[PDB]
Amino acid sequence: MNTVPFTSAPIEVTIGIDQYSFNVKENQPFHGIKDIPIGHVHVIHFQHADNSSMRYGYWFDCRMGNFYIQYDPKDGLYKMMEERDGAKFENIVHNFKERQMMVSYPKIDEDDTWYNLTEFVQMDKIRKIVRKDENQFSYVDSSMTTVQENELSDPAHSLNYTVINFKSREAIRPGHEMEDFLDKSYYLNTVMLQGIFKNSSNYFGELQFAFLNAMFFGNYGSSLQWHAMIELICSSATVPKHMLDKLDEILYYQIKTLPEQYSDILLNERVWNICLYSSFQKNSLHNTEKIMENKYPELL
Amino acid sequence: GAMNSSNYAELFNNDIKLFVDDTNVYRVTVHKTFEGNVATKAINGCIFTLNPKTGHLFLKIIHTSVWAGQKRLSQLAKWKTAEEVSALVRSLPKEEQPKQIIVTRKAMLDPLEVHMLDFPNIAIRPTELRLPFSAAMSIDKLSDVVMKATEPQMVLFNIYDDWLDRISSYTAFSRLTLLLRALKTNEESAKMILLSDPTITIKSYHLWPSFTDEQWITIESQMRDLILTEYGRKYNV
Repeated sequence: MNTVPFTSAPIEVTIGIDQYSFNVKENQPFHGIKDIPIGHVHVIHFQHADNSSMRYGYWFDCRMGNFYIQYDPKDGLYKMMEERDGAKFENIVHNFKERQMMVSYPKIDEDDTWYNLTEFVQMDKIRKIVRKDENQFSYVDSSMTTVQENELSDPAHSLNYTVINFKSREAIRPGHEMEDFLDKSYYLNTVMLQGIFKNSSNYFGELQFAFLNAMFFGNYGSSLQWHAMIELICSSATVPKHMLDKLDEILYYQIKTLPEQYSDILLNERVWNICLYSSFQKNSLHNTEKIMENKYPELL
Repeated sequence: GAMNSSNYAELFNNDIKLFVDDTNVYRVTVHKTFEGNVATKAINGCIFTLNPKTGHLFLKIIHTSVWAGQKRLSQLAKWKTAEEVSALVRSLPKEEQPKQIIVTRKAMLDPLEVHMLDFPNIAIRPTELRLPFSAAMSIDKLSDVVMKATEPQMVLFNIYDDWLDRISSYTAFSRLTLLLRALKTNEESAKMILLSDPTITIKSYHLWPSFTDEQWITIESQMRDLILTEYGRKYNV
């Protein structure tokens, strides 16, 4: 069980850790989060009480180093940092724990939600989508644009999601225009799975990462990426049975976790109606169709 | 974006453009079977591809053999249209390729955009205009070459005959749209108006009769009267 200590909490802020969140008061003696489950990526996220604009946060994996949060009064944000001195770090964490100035990661033993949302998400893949190679953790916020959004303007601060475009030479083989546009199987299976992602695990990892960035930061480009990757599978007549079964589980947990009040801005009516009711896979997503019909029948 | 009443003069500028109408590509007769079920029989169709500035019409004849053994023909008809338009653009020298293609039906946008990915600088546009190009098969000489075709064939016409020697392309397009609107509303009455005086003939190399400027004004008046009457009938007003 790993720990992300905080130097201090000088400004009033809502702190998220994965799907959980806590209010911290200005100068509250808060010194971090303990009992963080090893084996998963995690995200620690922030919304200042004085500017409910710019949700921002850090993807990390405690197996890759010792990370802490320290407020920077110049840049006006909570920053993740790596402590290279193991003994200094263990000594800091031990003191804060002894003085019980840390919140405990509040996982219910029965509850597989975070595993289910991050099953295929790997820090090494996150670091290729979010480029800042001198850090082992990745910063994301509400306003960061995607490589695809930028094509249609600072490349250093971009989300490098795999570009998916249904009306592109990449998507459409010369002489198979109608076939490839109406059945995207060659785009899914040959271009994306065999060609770019190498396997379904990497494809699902990016899909799950895009969802989480859409949900935790209201990142619009991430929401577009999540929908495009769902639509590419649902619009393919030929998908491996194991991928469809796994996709139904992935989407079920995503729809289960979404705040009920954000369905209007985080769910694309056209994509979901097409995927559940018109697409080749309209009868392959039983769990997802049942939770969507019971939780968001308005959207449909 | 969309071509409308507001940006109408754009049709007659010096940027090459084509209208594409797909409404006569897939044509059927509906009939009863021996068992009393209903079946369709395809007949020859055409793509109507028109330069509104020059009058150049690229009439691609769609022979019934292209539907043999195919499913979802009304959907295929849109893609076959887009394939043939794309093939036509590729066949033209670069300096003759359109800068814009305007489709008369919004269902052609995606098929044509996908077939034209190799031409990112050619704009594919819808129109809010309700153009009467469906009535092209009321022009006897166009109808005749479509129905006689025994194989796929491209036939080139000038839909304005020699009018551009005497009038602008705005006026020629207005005349064409009024003739086609009339032919669409009441074909029998429109053709009676066009042929009633046997002294005015259609030249072998023309589609329409050889009216003087004065006779065109009378013809154009008779067509407008035909259209308003028919409207009062349709709508009891």
